[PDB]
Parts: sequence; structure tokens; C-alpha cells
Amino acid sequence: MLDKQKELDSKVRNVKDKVMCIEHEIKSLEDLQDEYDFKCKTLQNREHEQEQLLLKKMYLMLDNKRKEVVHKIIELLNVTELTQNALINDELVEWKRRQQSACIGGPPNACLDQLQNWFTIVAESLQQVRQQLKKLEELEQKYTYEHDPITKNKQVLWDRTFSLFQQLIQSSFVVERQPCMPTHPQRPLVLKTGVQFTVKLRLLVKLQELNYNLKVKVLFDKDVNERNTVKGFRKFNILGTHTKVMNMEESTNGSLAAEFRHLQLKEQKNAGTRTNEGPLIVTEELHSLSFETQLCQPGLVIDLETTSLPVVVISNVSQLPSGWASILWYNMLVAEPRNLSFFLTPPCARWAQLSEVLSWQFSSVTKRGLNVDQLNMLGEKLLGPNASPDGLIPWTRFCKENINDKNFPFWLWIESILELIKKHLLPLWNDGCIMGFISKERERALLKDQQPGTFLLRFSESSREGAITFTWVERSQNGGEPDFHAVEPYTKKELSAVTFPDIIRNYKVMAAENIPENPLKYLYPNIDKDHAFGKYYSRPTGYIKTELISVSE
Amino acid sequence: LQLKEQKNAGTRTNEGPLIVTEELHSLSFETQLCQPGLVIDLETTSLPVVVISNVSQLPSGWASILWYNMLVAEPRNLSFFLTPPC
DNA sequence: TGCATTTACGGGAAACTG
DNA sequence: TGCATTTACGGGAAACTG
DNA sequence: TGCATTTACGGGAAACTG
DNA sequence: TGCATTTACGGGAAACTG
Repeated sequence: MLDKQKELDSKVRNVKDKVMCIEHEIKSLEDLQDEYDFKCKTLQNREHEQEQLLLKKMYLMLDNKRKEVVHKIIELLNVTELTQNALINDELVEWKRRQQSACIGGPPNACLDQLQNWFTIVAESLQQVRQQLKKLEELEQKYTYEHDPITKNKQVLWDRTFSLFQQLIQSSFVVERQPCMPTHPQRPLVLKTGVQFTVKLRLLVKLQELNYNLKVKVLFDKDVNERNTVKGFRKFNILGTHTKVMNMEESTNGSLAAEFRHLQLKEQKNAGTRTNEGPLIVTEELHSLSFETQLCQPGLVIDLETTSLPVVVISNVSQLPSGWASILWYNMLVAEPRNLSFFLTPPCARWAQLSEVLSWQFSSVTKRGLNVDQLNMLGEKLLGPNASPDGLIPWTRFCKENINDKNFPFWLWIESILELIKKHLLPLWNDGCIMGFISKERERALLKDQQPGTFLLRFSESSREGAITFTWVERSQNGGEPDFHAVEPYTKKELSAVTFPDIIRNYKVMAAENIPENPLKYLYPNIDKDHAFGKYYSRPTGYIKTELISVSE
Repeated sequence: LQLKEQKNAGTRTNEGPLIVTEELHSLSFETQLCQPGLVIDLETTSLPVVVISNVSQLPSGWASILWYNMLVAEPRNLSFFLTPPC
């Protein structure tokens, strides 16, 4: 809350008051050297037409007041140093980290407004200290003597006031909108060759002489030494328009920003790399959007620069699954140090951490996360029966290695099940009709509930296509549990044709010459079919009305 | 062959950076076979090496040199230790 | 304002190259 | 010879312009 | 060949700097 | 203010040179 905010805020007011105060001291010293100027110029030449002492004890004030002002700036400059080091190395940086998790999902970033203010104030303040150190240069260019406080301190002050300004604006040059392909907006670091993508750059020092003065250029792969070093590094060019100027218009509420839309990638086919298909790394190699500008002004020549997160470049959205996986791991295990190498030797991760992303994945697409009992099934497919919340999962196990006894990676499994929900199961899954994830052990042992006629929902473990199914229970006459029952898993193909709910309504099972049954009555604990999934049902010389229907035996 | 440090402030020896002394460095070599019509440039490089001041350190260090030489093919991953494996 | 036409992209499959 | 990646095109929907 | 003298390094502790 | 690293020096052993 206002734990550090209130601290930092008090320190910026502090700076702002200590600039005002210096300015009253400049005005009273601007007066007292004119008064002496008047009284000395009528007294030096005076015989052309009770003791007292005005010329000996008052002149002292043109020393004393110059020492008080000069010492009083240094005190301000020291204070601005501390305020600035907190602002830069704590307040921005921790907004950053926040950002890198609003990529991969989770809690949303707050605005930049609060940070802009602190920036801007600390920058107007240092602009005012610049002018006052030039009114001091002007008083020295009128009257100078033996020990002049503003001749020993003139250059050390000027040099510090700039050294501070530079550091201040250079850190103000940030990326507001991490690059993204508009059509895939929860997936914002994965580029495709020959779609358009968009970025936006934000400057924090909202000054108004910085309007139509900064033209921000976009580069690709600038100063990436993996190109030379790694074997098989692709190269690419950007294609939209690169050069924009940064304007206070467009983006409302000031915000000296630039949003470049219509950015594209194309590959530079020049053999060259020769596309070695025995190098280090596949496509999980990382790349990097770079930006760059320069604040030109009378006496002021600052070079700005900044850089996107690591980005991944693909050809086909057959890839983008895999890719995203990259972008999770990275954004999950890493501070910022553009480790473009990461994946040569990629770390492990803590099942207590991974878990919270896995949640995030579904919570981002939909309106409902992975609850506890569902993570337990997953960690256990990753770890093994001892699913400590400290166990380490290796990046292979996650993404490029077949699980226990199946022919597909563990992400590439979840990747499909998410998809299925996003296009065929939103309602049932925002309204928690699906158990989804469960082991075909603690299913049976939770169906020794009720009426020979309860059924879960499950996602199937044995597809790669992601395919939902249902499980239900009978009475076998032996005085116990049934062999239970579950059905061949219902994938997209089927669900394309008739909706999953509607499968449910009208499930059959049949015989030669026997009336057909309906073994689905009660969903989990006790809920009548025709209640849970009531509300999704579709609808309730002259053609006759047909349906589709799912049927066993 | 000897090492000496180039004290020029410069780095300013930040004692809040990434990595301690397990940073890796690298001996590089280089020559050229000149001959009538033949002008070849040769080059090669040591393993990653670790540089210390005092053999109060060399324990720690060795530890570096185990991990690296144990988990790695050759690709001079000079970064390793920013994000070192298991 | 509405309709015709063009565009941009997703997705599947074949073509490429190491 | 097989697998990894890219390219090509069809369809569908959105965008554009008269 | 043997002895004197100097050298190089290991190790501990204090000094440095962020 | 504390911790990380470097530097400084003493001792011991080896090397060097007459």
C-alpha cells in the first residue's frame, strides 16, 4: 500500500521544497549584490563636489550569503541522488518484474502514471537547478574576488547536475506494450514471420519541450553475439515502417509514447547459416527487439536505448504451442539479465512455482483456474508419488520427452486440453461442471457414492488431441460396486457436429430389440442431469426433423 | 605465464552484480600459416578458466570447475552460472 | 448506408533441405 | 533416408471503398 | 660440489571498498 | 555497517650462482 510509496513521495516533495527554497535564496542574493553594487559605486567615487562601517561589515554578506546558497545546493544534490537511486533501482525495476508476469498471466500491472509523476518531478527539479547554476555563473561574471564560493564549486556542481539528469532520463525510456501479434493476445512474445505485430514505447519524464523532438527507431537482433557464436542462428529483418516520432498526442493523459503497428518479420535467406539441422537448439532460440533515440537540445546530447523482452520467432502457428512453452520457462525463472543463451543449459524449476503458472494458463483464457485437487493430479504426473512442493522438474521432462508410457510431452498434452475448452467447453468450465483432471484411481474410489447413474467429467490422458469423456456407475447384483463405465473420448471432430452438452442429454446405449437406456442421471454429488446442463441445451410439404445422437452397443 | 588485474576503476567492482568468482574467462590462441599461395588463419581456445587472487578461494573455484566440466559438451557457455543447471 | 470486392490469417499438407 | 521447418493455398471473415 | 643467498609461494590476517 | 575480495608479509623450501 503506502508503505514505500509514502516514503518515496515525501522524499520528492523534499526535493521540490529544497529547489523553491534555493530560489528565494537566489533572489535575496540577487538583490544584496545589486544593493552593494549601488552603495559601492556611489562611495568608491565620492569627493567630486560617529564612526560607522558599511563597506567592511556588509560586504561580508556577499561572501556569507554566497556560501550559504552554494552549500545549500550541494545538500539538495546529495538528497536527489538518494531519491533517484530509490526511484530507479527499486520503483521501476519492481514494476518490470511485475510486467514479466503479466505477460505469462496472473495479477495485472498497475499504470505507469505514478512512476511518471515521480520521474517528471525529479526532472523539472533538476532542470531548475541547471538554470540556478547559470544565474550563479552570471553573478560571478559581474563581481569576483579572492575566495569566491561559486568559482571552486562551479564546475563540480554543473557536472553533477548533468550526470544526474542523464541517468534520470535514460532510465525513463521503457516499453509499455511488450510486442504482440494482435490475433493472439494472451501470447505476446512469440512472433510469426509475415504477420503484423505492435509495440508501444513510453517515456516517463513528461516534459513539453520534448514534443516532436524524439524519433524512436526499432532494430532487430542488435548486438546479439549468439549470431557469430551459436551454430544455426537464423537472421531476420523488420519490414513495416521503423521510424516514428514520440508525441504527447494520440495517447491520452500526456504519456509521451509511441505505438508502432504494422511491424513484420521476414527471414534473410542467404544460405549463410545453411540452416544446420545438427546445431545446438531448435526454435526455442531467443531474439530481441531493440529501440534507440537521442534527445538533442542546446548543450544537451543524450543517447537513449532500451530493449524488449526475449522473443521467439516462428513460421507457422503449428509451432506456437512449443514456443509459448519457451516463453513460460524463461519469464518464470529469470530476473531480467537478457540471458539469450538460456536454453543451451536451461535450469529446473520448483513444482511449487510451476503449479502457479499452470493455474495461470487456464485462468487467463477462461474465467476459472486449476483448483487444488487438479494440480495434485498434474504435479503427480510430473513428479512421481512423492509430490513435494519443492521437487524439481527439468525442462526436458516438461516439454521434450514422452511422459511415463505415452508418446507425447507433458505440455503438449495440456496444450491441447486447454484448446478444447476454448472452443468447445467455455460454459461447462466457467461453471465448474468439469472435474477435468483426475486419476483413474481416485475416480473409482469416489464413485462408490450413489445412484447407479452418476458420472463425472474427465479429460482423457490417452489422446494427443484433447478429448473429454464421462464416467458413470451401475449396480452389478453382486452386492457392491460396478465395473463402472466410461466412454471413448470425445474430441473436436465429434464436438464440431453436435455440442458436448447435447451428447449428454441424449446418451443412449441400445440393443437389438430392447428399449434404450439413459445411464446418466446425477452429475457429481447429487445433481439431476436436467439441472446442471439444463441451461446450455440448444432449443428446448414439410420436412422431417432429424438430430444427431451418440449411442453405444 | 602470469595474470595481473587491470585496476582502472571502470567496473568499479560492483558488489551487487550477478555473480561472485565463479565467473569464467578463456585463454585464446592464434597464428597463421603463411606460404606461397597459401594463407591460412588458425585459432583455438582453452577450456573456461577461473581466476582468483588467493588460494583461500581455490576450494570454491574448483567447485565451479566440476559442475561446468560435468554438465557441458564444449559450447563455451561463459554465462553458465547466471542460470546453472542441476 | 449497403454491397461488392479485396485483404489477412488460420490451418492443413506438401515441399525442402540437411 | 527421415525429420525439422518452411511454404503454399483454400477457406472464411473482416476490412475497405464506392 | 657445496654453501650462501635469493626467490616463489602458501597461508593467515588486516586492509579495502561497495 | 558488513561482507567480499584483495593485498601484505612471514616463514619455509627450493632454486640459483660462485
